Amino acid sequence: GFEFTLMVVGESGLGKSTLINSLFLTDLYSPEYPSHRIKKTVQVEQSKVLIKEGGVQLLLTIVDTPGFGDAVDNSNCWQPVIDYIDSKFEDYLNAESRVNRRQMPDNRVQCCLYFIAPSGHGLKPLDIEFMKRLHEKVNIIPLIAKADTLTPEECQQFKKQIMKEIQEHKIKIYEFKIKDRLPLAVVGSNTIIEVNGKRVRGRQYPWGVAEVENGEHCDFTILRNMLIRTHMQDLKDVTNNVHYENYRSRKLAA
Amino acid sequence: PGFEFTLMVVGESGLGKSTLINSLFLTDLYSRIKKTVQVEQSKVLIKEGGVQLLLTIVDTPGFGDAVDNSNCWQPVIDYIDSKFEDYLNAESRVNRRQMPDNRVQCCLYFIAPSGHGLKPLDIEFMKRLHEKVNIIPLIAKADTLTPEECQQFKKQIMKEIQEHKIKIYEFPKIKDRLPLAVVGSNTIIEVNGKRVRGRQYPWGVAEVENGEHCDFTILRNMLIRTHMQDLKDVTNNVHYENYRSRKLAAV
Ligand SMILES: Nc1nc2c(ncn2[C@@H]2O[C@H](COP(=O)(O)OP(=O)(O)O)[C@@H](O)[C@H]2O)c(=O)[nH]1
Ligand SMILES: Nc1nc2c(ncn2[C@@H]2O[C@H](COP(=O)(O)OP(=O)(O)O)[C@@H](O)[C@H]2O)c(=O)[nH]1
Ligand SMILES: [Mg+2]
Ligand SMILES: [Mg+2]
Repeated sequence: GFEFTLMVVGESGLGKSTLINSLFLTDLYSPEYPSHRIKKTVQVEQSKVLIKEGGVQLLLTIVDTPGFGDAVDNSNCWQPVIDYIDSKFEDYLNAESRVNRRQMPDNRVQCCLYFIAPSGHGLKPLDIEFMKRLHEKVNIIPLIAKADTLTPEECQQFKKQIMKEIQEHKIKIYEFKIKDRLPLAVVGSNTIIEVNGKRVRGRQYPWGVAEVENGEHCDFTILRNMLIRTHMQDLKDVTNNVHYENYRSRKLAA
Repeated sequence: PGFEFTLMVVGESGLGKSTLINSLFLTDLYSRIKKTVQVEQSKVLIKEGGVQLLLTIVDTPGFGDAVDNSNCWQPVIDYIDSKFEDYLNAESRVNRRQMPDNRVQCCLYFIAPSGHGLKPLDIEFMKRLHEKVNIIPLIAKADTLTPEECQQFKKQIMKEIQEHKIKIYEFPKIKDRLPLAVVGSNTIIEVNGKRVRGRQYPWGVAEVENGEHCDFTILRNMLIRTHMQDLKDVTNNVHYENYRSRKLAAV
């Protein structure tokens, strides 16, 4: 087998559930059921996705954070995400410090997808604060959400502006060309529609169909391929040898 | 004689607000530190033939854009109520001949096309301003939504407006398709022989003036055509008078 812990962060309604379902071919999320307005906070939610393909089975933990960025006042909304991540480091540090450390559960967060709203301008203040405060605790993959809302020229200018701001703020996102088109701009959909004679997943508008697996429409295929067993391993290795060790060295030095 | 009108625009940055205003006049008229809502205004004078339309556009840059948006409605309230206060003081003078009218007569509130419902900040703003100004809610960047999603999202929004007893502007016919879902662009693309304004994607063009694609043409006909007067009348006869009564009763 093989295990992996993926965290999802972003405002409500940025296509996060649809993208997760699109990457892993799941139907993991329930509809919004009724009944209005009670102040929102970031709540950590875990799903276990056990995907069996005949022996090569993947055990995937999806850590969602509904409420992030959704209140009128989003002050310190990163803090519950820090608390969850750092608590997993602490659990690991305590487990490996035991005299009899045979068992060893590993729940450290190995990747964080951060969804950027496709405004077409730049990063929001909350985007900068979240990434600047988490980039040394977890592997951040920033994503331009709902990328079918950008024309190609708008998308290109928006990618460039975002990368300009990540550099200006000395933000260290996860690094593996693919770097030429960061951040990845994704479209998600499990809806099948026939475009020409081929059935493909994508989003049906009156004027045409944005295709999830068309590399000229979005970077979904790049992202899915980046999240397979071999590239998951490097995400695990950096979590362990960089983020965990940095946390461990900091706590022990005190 | 001409004609004057004061239009306020409110919403998060990057919702196509400047673009939509440009589209309404077929011309491109626009476009780690904490930022506050500033209220700003500029004038747009349209002179066609012998008649002038003098439009004041009141913008609110910074609205809904910060990490902490607490009380970001207050600078909008302060501005609107101060125009009521100016009008009250001007018509109370013994000599009231010259009579400025800067009261805000319409407020376009742009809703991000999430596909779910209203955000808490949307409820707060509308609930706190709906008796001070004519609010027209607008689904921004409506090419973000499939038709099914758009219909679902409109119905969800209207349920919540009713739930929070919000009173949006009563248009005096296409009342079942609220809120209006708009698309903005002055870019010209040739589609199937006819040249139209729209947004070019690799898979097709969303057309600003095509009514099966969005509700821009409905918004344009309401605002541009002199349904402006009805918005004026409601501003003076209801919003202003409600203000005025409240101020005077406390004397
Ligand atoms: N334009 C666009 N809409 C999307 C995309 N993915 C999902 N949606 C729609 O966005 C709405 C919210 O999607 P959801 O997955 O629940 O987003 P979440 O709240 O962040 O989990 C739904 O109506 C989806 O059909 C996308 O890639 N582009
Ligand atoms: N998808 C979509 N994008 C739009 C629309 N109108 C404008 N945009 C794009 O959204 C980005 C921001 O538009 P802008 O008018 O500056 O929004 P503002 O900040 O609210 O004024 C620009 O790249 C526009 O081209 C629309 O109706 N749909
Ligand atoms: Mg979801
Ligand atoms: Mg603007």
